[PDB]
Amino acid sequence: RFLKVKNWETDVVLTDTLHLKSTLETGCTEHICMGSIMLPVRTKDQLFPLAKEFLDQYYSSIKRFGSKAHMDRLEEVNKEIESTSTYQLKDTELIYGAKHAWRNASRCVGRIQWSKLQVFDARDCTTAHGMFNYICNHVKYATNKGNLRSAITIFPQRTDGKHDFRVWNSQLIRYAGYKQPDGSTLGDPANVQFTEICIQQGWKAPRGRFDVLPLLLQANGNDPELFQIPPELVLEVPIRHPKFDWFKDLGLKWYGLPAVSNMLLEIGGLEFSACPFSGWYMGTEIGVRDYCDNSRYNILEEVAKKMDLDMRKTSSLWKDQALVEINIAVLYSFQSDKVTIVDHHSATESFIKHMENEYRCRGGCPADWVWIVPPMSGSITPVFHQEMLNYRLTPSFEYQPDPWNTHVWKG
Amino acid sequence: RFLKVKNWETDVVLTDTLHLKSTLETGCTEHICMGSIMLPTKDQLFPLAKEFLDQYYSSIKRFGSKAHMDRLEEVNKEIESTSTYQLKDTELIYGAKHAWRNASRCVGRIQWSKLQVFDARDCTTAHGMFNYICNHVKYATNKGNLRSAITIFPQRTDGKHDFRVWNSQLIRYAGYKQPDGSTLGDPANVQFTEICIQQGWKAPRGRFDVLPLLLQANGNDPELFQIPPELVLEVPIRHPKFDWFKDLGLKWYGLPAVSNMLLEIGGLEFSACPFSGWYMGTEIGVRDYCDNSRYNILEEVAKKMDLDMRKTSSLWKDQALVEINIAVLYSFQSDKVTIVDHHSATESFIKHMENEYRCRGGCPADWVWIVPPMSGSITPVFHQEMLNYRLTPSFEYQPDPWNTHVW
Ligand code: HEM
Ligand code: HEM
Ligand SMILES: CNCCN(C)c1cncc(CCc2cc(C)cc(N)n2)c1
Ligand SMILES: CNCCN(C)c1cncc(CCc2cc(C)cc(N)n2)c1
Ligand SMILES: C[C@H](O)[C@H](O)[C@H]1CNc2nc(N)[nH]c(=O)c2N1
Ligand SMILES: C[C@H](O)[C@H](O)[C@H]1CNc2nc(N)[nH]c(=O)c2N1
Ligand SMILES: [Zn+2]
Repeated sequence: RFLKVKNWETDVVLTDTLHLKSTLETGCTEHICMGSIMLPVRTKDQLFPLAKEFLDQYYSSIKRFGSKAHMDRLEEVNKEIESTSTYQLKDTELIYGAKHAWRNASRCVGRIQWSKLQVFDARDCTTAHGMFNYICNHVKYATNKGNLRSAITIFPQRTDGKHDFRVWNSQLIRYAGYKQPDGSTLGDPANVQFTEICIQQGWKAPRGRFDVLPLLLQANGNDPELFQIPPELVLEVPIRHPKFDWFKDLGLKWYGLPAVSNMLLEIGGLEFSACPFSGWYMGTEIGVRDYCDNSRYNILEEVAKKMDLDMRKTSSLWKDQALVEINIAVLYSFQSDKVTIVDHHSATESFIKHMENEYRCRGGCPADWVWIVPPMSGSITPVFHQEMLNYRLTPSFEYQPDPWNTHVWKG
Repeated sequence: RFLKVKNWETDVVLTDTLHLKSTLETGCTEHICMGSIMLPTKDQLFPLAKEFLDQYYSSIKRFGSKAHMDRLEEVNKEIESTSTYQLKDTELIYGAKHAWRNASRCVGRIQWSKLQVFDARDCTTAHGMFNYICNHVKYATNKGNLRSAITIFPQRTDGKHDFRVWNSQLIRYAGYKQPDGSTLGDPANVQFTEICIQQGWKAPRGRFDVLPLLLQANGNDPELFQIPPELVLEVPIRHPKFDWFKDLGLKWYGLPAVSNMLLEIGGLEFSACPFSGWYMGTEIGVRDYCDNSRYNILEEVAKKMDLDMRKTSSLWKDQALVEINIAVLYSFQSDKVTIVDHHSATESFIKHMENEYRCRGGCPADWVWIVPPMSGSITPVFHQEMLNYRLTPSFEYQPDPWNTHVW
């Protein structure tokens, strides 16, 4: 079966075959499209075909499909599953596996980078204190004094589901939020619940607008423990604007390192429930989403005020004007301080070249248009006009439940 | 079976039941989502009519009444003999409004019940079609106070006597390839203009030449008519601060009118059903003016504003975009031509959604089309989960007639 996608700006048409290897479910049916929906303990029986699918893919990628080494490896894994209910990945397989989960991550606009990923193997870790040290090391390697390097740290896989490793933070670096008695929020409103958990557990909150949260780390299904990332490892950028000198007096800054810590990495049927990964920011993530979402720092009004835009009617497009100035400021600031950042034009241009390449060498590139198109200036980026196919390839990153909802407290 | 949609800005969660009446297909499956793809008998007709009449009699609180049963009987009788049926005026009007109500790609559906329906089912020739359409254009234009309207020509019969308006919209600008290598006018319309010239049109060869109408009546070869110039309201584009903006010499038409869709009601197919509303500002300012395949004006504007165009990260494209959009809205508003900005329309749509969840049990919506083409996440629609599904009565894409027509 062949599927075509067209670009409506260039009329270029691509043909997808890779979707034939798709496995998990989309949420959609012939009667309903769920394309804008944010969120839609294996038996041995289910595991060996998953392991086999993975190993065939890995051995083909190294041009050793059907070799003695491939066959011996299938037999070795088969015997390990029947006798222990699970198996262990070789380091090479873990590396291939993590890079491909990135390659396959349909909501990721950054994928032109996928083969340049530093994989830190933390499967010998046994305590939360051990997790902290691996994470500190990840953060310092990835930050690299502003010359950011993509990386992932991989903690031990799930066993019976009662011994999970998990990073309770959604991202390694985030600012606290504090709900005041009058209903106003201090800091980042989206992190109030999690800030409360950290406080309950003993965090002494500075209670300012940009307090870096502590890590809360669970090893081997034990209760999580709190650690402060050393301030000196947390690189931050004060936000200023190249023409507007009052911009700095807004008191804004943001952290350099975007790091996701709440997703589950599936490789060959194994589940890596703690697998923090980091890259570098696209400017719109901070300047549009973190700063201007009504539920986040929500600074549009203040900025428009300072610009003396006409704010009596939306049709003056004052929000749009302020939005652009904030985003200019974020890119300017990061560039000035020599911290890696990409703009949304550059990033979406790179993505389209990446996509085209994948279609030629791979037969496809699953992509989620809803997530790929940036949240400002949509149609002046080339991905807006690009038809995309969304499907699920493994290896993959998946959502999992928040651990505070499911953890069994030992006390 | 029952599905939840969440708004991620407000936490409001709604429950959709209306999707269980979804009839036609999405193009998606459990293995693949095609959400971003632009274009995914007597026996067959009676169940479609029944489906429709049931919903109609339900809507006027007479379901299972005698007049309901009697109408069902009459239409069945009529299809059994004639292989088709006629809608009553009341049914036609309900049907047209509901096709708008069900239009998943339309952000302006808060207005759905306020649609003026012009019944042109008595029309027999192309000259008649022209007269009806001029009347629609004049009515809808209303000196700049725009009013929603549809005009409905005769339904498909054996499919060899289709009425069609070959034009995609009632009002569009010509495009012309130049020897110079470039394109004059609207580059999207080069092929259709050629058809018009091939059919006799004396082309002016300017940048904003309104195309003539090519009307096919009763499966006949299409004929050419020029909309009266004094009925095609246009707006010159200027900017409230940049005095140079007017020197780009831009204008656009006030009347957005789709003319290439098919209207399906109770299994009947209306292949010519031009409809019109009013513009949302981004449509012109973002798409018509700034698409690379369209008038593609960003570079010229940027230069006039003296921005640093050396690097993408100065956001010069973004800055020029916003000003072009501010100019569109100010120009329409100063001339007193109805226009809506993307903030206002999207707030309206979210109110409409809530209304439809509360009163109908849902609202089919295509997020990819609903979220505006600039400033997405500063509008409330961006944060709203939506389910897309196909209800009837509906507006559908149909093949372009130059591909289908046998001359
Ligand atoms: C190197 C530079 C990178 C850039 C510029 C980048 C860009 C992005 C952006 C802008 C998003 C959307 C974020 C949001 O709206 O919250 C995203 C999503 C994501 N990317 Fe990346 N990416 C990069 C690296 C990575 C790396 C290293 C990984 C994993 C190894 C990764 C995996 C993902 C995943 C899984 C998502 C989906 C997150 C979710 O569902 O919340 N990306 N990418
Ligand atoms: C009254 C003001 C109206 C507003 C502000 C409005 C707004 C919009 C907008 C912005 C689009 C997107 C167009 C594009 O990107 O090409 C759209 C699409 C559409 N609207 Fe409306 N609408 C209006 C009236 C109507 C009316 C009167 C009807 C039918 C009687 C209608 C049916 C549709 C349909 C079927 C589409 C999809 C067309 C396609 O696939 O190209 N709308 N609406
Ligand atoms: C729920 N999703 C939004 C999460 N969010 C507010 C957030 C906070 N802090 C950091 C990120 C990073 C998301 C991300 C991850 C990666 C690997 C790269 C990239 N450019 N951005 C996201
Ligand atoms: C080719 N895709 C459609 C965009 N396009 C080139 C176009 C040109 N001219 C007019 C329209 C009208 C779209 C429209 C229709 C209606 C009823 C209301 C509205 N606000 N916009 C569209
Ligand atoms: C590929 C993609 O579907 C295409 O560019 C769409 C995206 N969203 C859109 N949204 C609207 N309102 N109008 C459009 O023409 C498009 N084009
Ligand atoms: C409801 C909708 O799916 C939601 O607001 C999405 C839209 N697109 C997105 N795109 C990105 N990149 N990140 C997001 O958080 C979202 N949120
Ligand atoms: Zn879908």
